[PDB]
Amino acid sequence: REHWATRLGLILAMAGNAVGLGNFLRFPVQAAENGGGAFMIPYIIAFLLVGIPLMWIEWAMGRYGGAQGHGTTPAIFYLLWRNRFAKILGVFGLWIPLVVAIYYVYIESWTLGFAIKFLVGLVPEPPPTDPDSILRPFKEFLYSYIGVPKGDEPILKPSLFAYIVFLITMFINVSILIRGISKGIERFAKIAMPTLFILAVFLVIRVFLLETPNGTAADGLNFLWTPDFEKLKDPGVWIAAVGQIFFTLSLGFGAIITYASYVRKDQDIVLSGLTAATLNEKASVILGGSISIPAAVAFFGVANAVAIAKAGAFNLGFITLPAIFSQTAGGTFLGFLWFFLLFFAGLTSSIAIMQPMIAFLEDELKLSRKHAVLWTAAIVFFSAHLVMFLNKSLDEMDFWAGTIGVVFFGLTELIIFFWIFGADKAWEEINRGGIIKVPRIYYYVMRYITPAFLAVLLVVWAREYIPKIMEETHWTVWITRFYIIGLFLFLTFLVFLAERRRNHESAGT
Ligand SMILES: CCCCCCCCO[C@@H]1O[C@H](CO)[C@@H](O)[C@H](O)[C@H]1O
Ligand SMILES: CCCCCCCCO[C@@H]1O[C@H](CO)[C@@H](O)[C@H](O)[C@H]1O
Ligand SMILES: CCCCCCCCO[C@@H]1O[C@H](CO)[C@@H](O)[C@H](O)[C@H]1O
Ligand SMILES: CCCCCCCCO[C@@H]1O[C@H](CO)[C@@H](O)[C@H](O)[C@H]1O
Ligand SMILES: CCCCCCCCO[C@@H]1O[C@H](CO)[C@@H](O)[C@H](O)[C@H]1O
Ligand SMILES: CC(C)C[C@H](N)C(=O)O
Ligand SMILES: [Cl-]
Ligand code: NA
Ligand code: NA
Repeated sequence: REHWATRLGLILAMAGNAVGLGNFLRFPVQAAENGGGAFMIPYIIAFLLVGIPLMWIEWAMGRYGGAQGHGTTPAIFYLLWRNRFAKILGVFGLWIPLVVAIYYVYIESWTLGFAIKFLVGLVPEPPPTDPDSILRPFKEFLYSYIGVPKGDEPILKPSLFAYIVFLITMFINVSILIRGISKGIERFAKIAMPTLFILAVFLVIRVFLLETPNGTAADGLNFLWTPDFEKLKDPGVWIAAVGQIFFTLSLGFGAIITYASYVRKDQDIVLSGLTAATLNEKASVILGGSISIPAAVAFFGVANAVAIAKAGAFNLGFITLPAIFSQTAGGTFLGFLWFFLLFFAGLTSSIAIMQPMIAFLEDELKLSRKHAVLWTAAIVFFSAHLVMFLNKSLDEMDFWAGTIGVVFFGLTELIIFFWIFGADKAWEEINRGGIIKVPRIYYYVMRYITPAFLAVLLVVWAREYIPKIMEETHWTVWITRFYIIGLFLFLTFLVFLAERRRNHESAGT
């Protein structure tokens, strides 16, 4: 089996795994929609009560599984719980990263696409003061690119350039993943990460220098870092904060697990898991949070920033922020740095969410790494046409695999590892090989607090939120719903073939 070559590569591969588009696109929207400083409180607690503990658990499962030649959850879930239902529950660990991959890679490609058009200076030319005459040319720039519907039909019509950049993007993902852990994901993570850090620093600095009749970047920082204890009681704020902790630290995607399974059996995972998590939360709160919001608040003042955040998720990153940059000298280049930064951030995270399925085709179905990568690209590339041409298809997947799936799977891997497998055997397994050990208090946060926190979350969710989505959506949602349910049975079928081949291989030995 393959292993990470250096302690550094591993840590940067894991930090690039987590540090993605969620840090620079999702976090900003989420923190502003949810009252700025009023979101930061739950977010910090959630990081201490859910974030860190699950990070460790997944590394643990990962290294544990990897040692015995398995890097995915259908296998590993069976090793922790010798039951047929563990393989099935373990499927979600290939399903989630696959579905998410299907729409992540596409979005990631956009940034490449925009990155290229801003470099070359093929970008809208806003008429040099009216906020709309400026924002509109860019709304149309995005709307043309991805192909937003103009009439009554839920049909996206992607530009050709977009489509072909989606090919290159796939190609670029494959060229890394096909070289493997150490010579691919690892070699790349050592270049990407520093680059990502520099670009973001440069942007953060340049943004801090923004001033307008309407404010300064400072006002954005205040808005973001001013406590509002009159929300703490809002369950929407806690479901917001926790949903953001998961996505950002790649928990419940089975990606941490799969990566971790390339960690040598003896290698520490306590100081490593802790370093990777702490990297993702700096990049998140220090960098991601100091680019979008400050710039928006500095040009529009807070009241309008918030209104934009709520407008959509991509309004800020793909429309507002470029439009703002366009009102500054070389703001086109700056735009390119902005998108070139996003790209690398989405590239390092998309290679991560595609490795689970790969690791399964090699591990369980004994395919070469090459065929594994190729087929995994074909499944994602084919399926991505759904996302490309079906309006709000992305939104549906991001909900079932990227929102509901992750939380349910997180609680699930926690209940299998710490409750079924064994709390003590889990503790012993997490701490084993550590450079540092785990704060004794955390044992009790993992065994009682965490699972009760989440369990409650999911309960409120299934009551005060999910009924609206099942009933108040358009009818096309049932196409994607049909498709991603179809993917699950397919995965369920390979898990079936894999256990069969194993039976034939045990008999033939
Ligand atoms: C392998 C599965 C293929 C199924 C259908 C392929 C559709 C390709 O369609 C292409 O996409 C672009 C985006 O709008 C357009 O620019 C092109 O004119 C079009 O040929
Ligand atoms: C990284 C390289 C990507 C290049 C792919 C070219 C995409 C083809 O796109 C075409 O180009 C023209 C001009 O820009 C437009 O007039 C056409 O409407 C468009 O279909
Ligand atoms: C459920 C998802 C199905 C994806 C199949 C999409 C097939 C591509 O469809 C084609 O693409 C072009 C661009 O919009 C159009 O010019 C063509 O008229 C259309 O035939
Ligand atoms: C479910 C997602 C799939 C979206 C595909 C959108 C493509 C729209 O393409 C349409 O297809 C028809 C059938 O060949 C043609 O008769 C139409 O002229 C054409 O506009
Ligand atoms: C509710 C979760 C809070 C997490 C913060 C934990 C900080 C570490 O806590 C420390 O770790 C040591 C080992 O267990 C103890 O010896 C110390 O008394 C303690 O101060
Ligand atoms: C699906 C994961 C790779 C997402 C990643 N943690 C991000 O914040 O973008
Ligand atoms: Cl985050
Ligand atoms: Na990333
Ligand atoms: Na992240």
